[PDB]
Amino acid sequence: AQLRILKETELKRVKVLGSGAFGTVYKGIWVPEGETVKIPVAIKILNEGPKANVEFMDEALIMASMDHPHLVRLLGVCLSPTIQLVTQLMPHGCLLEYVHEHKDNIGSQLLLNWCVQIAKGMMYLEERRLVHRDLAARNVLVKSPNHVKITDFGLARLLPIKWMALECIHYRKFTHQSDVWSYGVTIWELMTFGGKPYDGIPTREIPDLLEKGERLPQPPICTIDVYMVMVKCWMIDADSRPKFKELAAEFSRMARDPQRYLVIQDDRMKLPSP
Repeated sequence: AQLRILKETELKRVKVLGSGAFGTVYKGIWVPEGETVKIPVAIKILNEGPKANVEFMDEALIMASMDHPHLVRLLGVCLSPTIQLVTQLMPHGCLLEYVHEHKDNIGSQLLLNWCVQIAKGMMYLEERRLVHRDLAARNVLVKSPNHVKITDFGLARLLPIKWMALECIHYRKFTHQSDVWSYGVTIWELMTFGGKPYDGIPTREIPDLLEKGERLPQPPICTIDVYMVMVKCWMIDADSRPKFKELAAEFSRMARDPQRYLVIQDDRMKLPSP
């Protein structure tokens, strides 16, 4: 496992794509030694703090070692002004923006496929004991319509209430099963085609809401089948929630017959049986 260390001059910004609580993401170009190859790369500049350290390098090397189909790989890092995380550019952008823009041209197959892939990415993370802490549709990027990748895993190891599990809000106990909660919200966002969780509801009223038993509503295009899988991800007991093995297996089984589990309304109406 090898991390690339890039020069400040080897990276050239073009424009801002978006800035979060952690830092800022730049659409940039990367030029390896000489003048032959360029690249379409994304540059994450973290702003405060963390510092060129043995501790930092040790963490960056764990992230550089993360290698999946449905995880974004950390290509390299720059240090000279501040710490900058370098990543291959996903031209389609984040899944959250994608599902809103292509609402009318996304079917049941793709939606169920995204669920399988995100779960698969999370399995890898769980098997390597890396807890993501912040799994959301905005943190899943789009390589191609039928190919999404999870990003920003273990970013708290370097430095989202409505995605967080109740355990994490109160006791800050981040675990693989609290990531399952965030998965349920992530897939809910996908089913609603970019719906804002708990819309019109303040942040400080979320915990008491969840303790009464109230969860996010059944998405219009969901059958009770796929929705009960979601309901399971939001269980009060963390142990009761499904494992990422179970979720992948379930949406895989649903991906075989996709319009049996998601009803998206042609000119003709689609009629569900039970």
